[PDB]
Amino acid sequence: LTAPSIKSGTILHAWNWSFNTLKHNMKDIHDAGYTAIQTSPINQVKEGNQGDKSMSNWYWLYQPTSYQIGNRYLGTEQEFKEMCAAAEEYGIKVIVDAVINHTTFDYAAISNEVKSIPNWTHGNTQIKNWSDRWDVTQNSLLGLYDWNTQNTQVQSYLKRFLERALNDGADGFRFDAAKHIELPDDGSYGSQFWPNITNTSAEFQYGQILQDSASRDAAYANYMDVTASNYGHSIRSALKNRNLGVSNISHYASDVSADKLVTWVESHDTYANDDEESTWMSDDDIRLGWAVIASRSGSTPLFFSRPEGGGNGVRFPGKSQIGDRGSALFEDQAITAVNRFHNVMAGQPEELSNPNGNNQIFMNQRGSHGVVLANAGSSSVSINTATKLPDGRYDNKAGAGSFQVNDGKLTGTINARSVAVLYPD
Ligand SMILES: OC[C@H]1O[C@H](O[C@H]2[C@H](O)[C@@H](O)[C@@H](O[C@H]3[C@H](O)[C@@H](O)[C@@H](O[C@H]4[C@H](O)[C@@H](O)[C@@H](O[C@H]5[C@H](O)[C@@H](O)[C@H](O)O[C@@H]5CO)O[C@@H]4CO)O[C@@H]3CO)O[C@@H]2CO)[C@H](O)[C@@H](O)[C@@H]1O
Ligand SMILES: [Ca+2]
Ligand SMILES: [Ca+2]
Ligand SMILES: [Ca+2]
Repeated sequence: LTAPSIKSGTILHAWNWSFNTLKHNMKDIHDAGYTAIQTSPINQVKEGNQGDKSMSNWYWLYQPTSYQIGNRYLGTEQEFKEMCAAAEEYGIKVIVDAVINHTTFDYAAISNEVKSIPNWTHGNTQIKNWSDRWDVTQNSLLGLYDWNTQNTQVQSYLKRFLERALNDGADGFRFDAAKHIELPDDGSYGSQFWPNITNTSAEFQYGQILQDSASRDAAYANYMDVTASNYGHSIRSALKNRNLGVSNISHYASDVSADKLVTWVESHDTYANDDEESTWMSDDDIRLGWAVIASRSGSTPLFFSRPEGGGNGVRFPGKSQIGDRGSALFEDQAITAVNRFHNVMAGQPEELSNPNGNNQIFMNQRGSHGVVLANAGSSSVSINTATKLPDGRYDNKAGAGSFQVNDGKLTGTINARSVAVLYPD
């Protein structure tokens, strides 16, 4: 229900949830078995399109104007502080999405607070060659003004913001566009930006480093955890073909070890961006996806709270607005069961397989303690596989059903499009 550390638990991405909504849905998030929560950017941003709350305006939260805490979309610093305290009341940790690689693109909106720092930016010359580290780190991403991360004065300014969040109650960070901030060994233009701003009391901290050739996943891993963006793609592909074949969904598609990895089925971008890369999915595809990644060992899964009514190609249904609580899926019986499972199996090794050679059925056996089954198939299946679980009756915790282990053999009917969580007590 609550792991001994942010790293051993499941993180709920409260995408666009205001500080007050969060505060109010704390008992629920605790009940659902999450150890940490990830908020949207908590700082002062360029509140575009006249500050309108339509979900389609979500992107304005990634265009900072000053690094003061509080904004119209999510709320005020006091509210943030109050929410961190409400979280702590149930042992929940708070993770802050820190957009520290850039500010807004609208130069006139940038605060004096920012403009006062001598030589604070690199400019807004759009990145051209993505295979070039110099271009990727030293130039403008989307025309968003690029902070001059080599400037110790900007480092200090940005770091005091992190410090302030931690002191407000926060416990960790998700470094937005962390791939666009050079490392020490990043050639002639490296810097001590990471060793510096990473040196805080933050329990857990990881960066969004979308994978490619100039992303250096294994290098950033030496400072913070990294995002397995490719793996997420493998998962979505699997769910797409309804083929949960272990050969493909077992390699994290990265050269970083899973204990320095943050995983997901989809991110706020794949869903919310105009590409609609993962919007196609439905709650059912997400349940099976979660079962697959949140049953793994060592990797920290991040659950994405989609807009009330989103899915099936529909991004912004217009049933909620920025600040409103997301869909109820975050606390579904099947999701909750896997979170609990994920927590209790901490430390346990894993072994993946496909019962009876059926690639539509995913089985994850954590030691001789638990078993997670995911049937992506459109029909029900009766299984009969070996098991390290003791003999006895096991009721499906993720939903309805019972399985019987007998003479080291698992048997039962996993319902179509269903997840099954199996373990004692
Ligand atoms: O006015 C400038 C700009 O404003 C808007 O742009 C929006 C984006 O549309 C929103 O997506 C958002 O962007 C955020 C993301 O939400 C945030 O998660 C993160 O994502 C970045 C990555 O960090 C960055 O690396 C890059 O990903 C690349 C990979 O690097 C590359 O390997 C792979 O091949 O391709 C991906 C995608 O190109 O880009 C993503 C975002 O797509 O950081 C960004 C920046 O904060 O917010 C911005 C700004 O509000 C308008 O939509 C846009 O048209 C306009 O140019
Ligand atoms: Ca940069
Ligand atoms: Ca805290
Ligand atoms: Ca659509």
